[PDB]
Amino acid sequence: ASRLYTLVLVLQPQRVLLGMKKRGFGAGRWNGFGGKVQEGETIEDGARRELQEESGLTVDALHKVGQIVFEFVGEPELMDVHVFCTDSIQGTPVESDEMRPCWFQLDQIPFKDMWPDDSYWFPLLLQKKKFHGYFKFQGQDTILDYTLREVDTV
Ligand SMILES: O=c1[nH]c(=O)c2ccccc2[nH]1
Repeated sequence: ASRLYTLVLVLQPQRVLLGMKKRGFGAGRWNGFGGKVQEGETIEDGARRELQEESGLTVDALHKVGQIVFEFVGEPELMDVHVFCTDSIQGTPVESDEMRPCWFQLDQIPFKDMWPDDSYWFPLLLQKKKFHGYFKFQGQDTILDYTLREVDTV
């Protein structure tokens, strides 16, 4: 049993937009934009909504790039995270209550202040490969086990 979440990475050939999370789950970490999917909206529409909410931005098209399932020891609900990607954005990243957006060079991606799974699956993101992931967490810092597989169909 699982719960739907979104994750949106604005990926430009020289840079990638991340946002610093100021409160709530996983605060004090750089991350993609997104959150819970609501009843009555599609997964992609939820991904867009959260992008607009957290960074101000709107996009033409969002591309499905992966799916990562997260399991936390002691929590029965799984996180079913649908990952999206886009180069073309409309507007300017501005700050919100949830996220402080900031651009990063592709050779300065701040992995040590990101969720530790990001080390594993970013290579496939940057190479424009579609993927299915699973990561079992113990607390916020410790990956007990994982799988990561390139797929053709997300
Ligand atoms: O890149 C990530 N973003 C997340 O929101 C996240 C949430 C829970 C576990 C890993 C995560 N990894």
